[PDB]
Amino acid sequence: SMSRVLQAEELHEKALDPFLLQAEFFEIPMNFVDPKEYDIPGLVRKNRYKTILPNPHSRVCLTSPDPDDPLSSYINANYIRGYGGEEKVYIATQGPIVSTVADFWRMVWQEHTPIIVMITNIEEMNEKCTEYWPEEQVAYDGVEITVQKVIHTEDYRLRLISLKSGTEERGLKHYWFTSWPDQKTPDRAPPLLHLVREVEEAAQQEGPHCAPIIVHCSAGIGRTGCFIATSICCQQLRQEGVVDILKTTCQLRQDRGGMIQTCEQYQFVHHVMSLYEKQLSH
Repeated sequence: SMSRVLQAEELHEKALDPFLLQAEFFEIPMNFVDPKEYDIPGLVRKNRYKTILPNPHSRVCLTSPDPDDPLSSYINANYIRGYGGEEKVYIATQGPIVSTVADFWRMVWQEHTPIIVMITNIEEMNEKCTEYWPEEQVAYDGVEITVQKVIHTEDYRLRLISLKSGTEERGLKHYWFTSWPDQKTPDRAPPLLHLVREVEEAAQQEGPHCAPIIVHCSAGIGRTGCFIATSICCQQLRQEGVVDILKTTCQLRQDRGGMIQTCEQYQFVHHVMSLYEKQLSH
């Protein structure tokens, strides 16, 4: 809808102009949905935040266990377009609560999701996100989840997970990013960039027609939108030699209201992209 193409020199200077950044950010509509789109008894138990709801045109619908029941088919999640408008590249969702853990795994299974990206600090667990993976092994709703290995790196922990239901078995990579900064300054950008690059490479290893990548922290809009926006813009930078963070933010919000929730998040994405542009200039 809106658009501000940035070439390299404008990108680095823009990252350093908080006044222009807030002027631009606070012109972008949030595109939140009216809670009356979802007048469904008991729905509020499936939502972590009662006012942050999935926009109806792009929402994910669970067809298990009862497609004919709007409560059991509801999950707070939206399909997100990727670079170039590609459909269903990501799913942005809230961090599961106790009552929607099983719903989350049903979504993973139904969508064939190969990658989950979680952006929740250790100090924030079981407040901003229920721990929804086992130590070893659990089953929800006929899907056996088994954590086959844990790889601790500086910026994140990667869990290789097996999913079995009946005579089917699938792999899953769970990236748990633990380096989200309270201070969104440039010296905190690199970990997020490496996380983006690592996931791009993992996604490419899945081959053609990759299934949706799930991204969440808590509400599925703020940090989630930052991760997705950076991923989209890294591709745009490599392919077009420019970034359009404003357009990308608008695209995100068209898919899920509220993506990139604060001005400090928006400036952070500019810092990350400024960093990447420099790297790419060797």
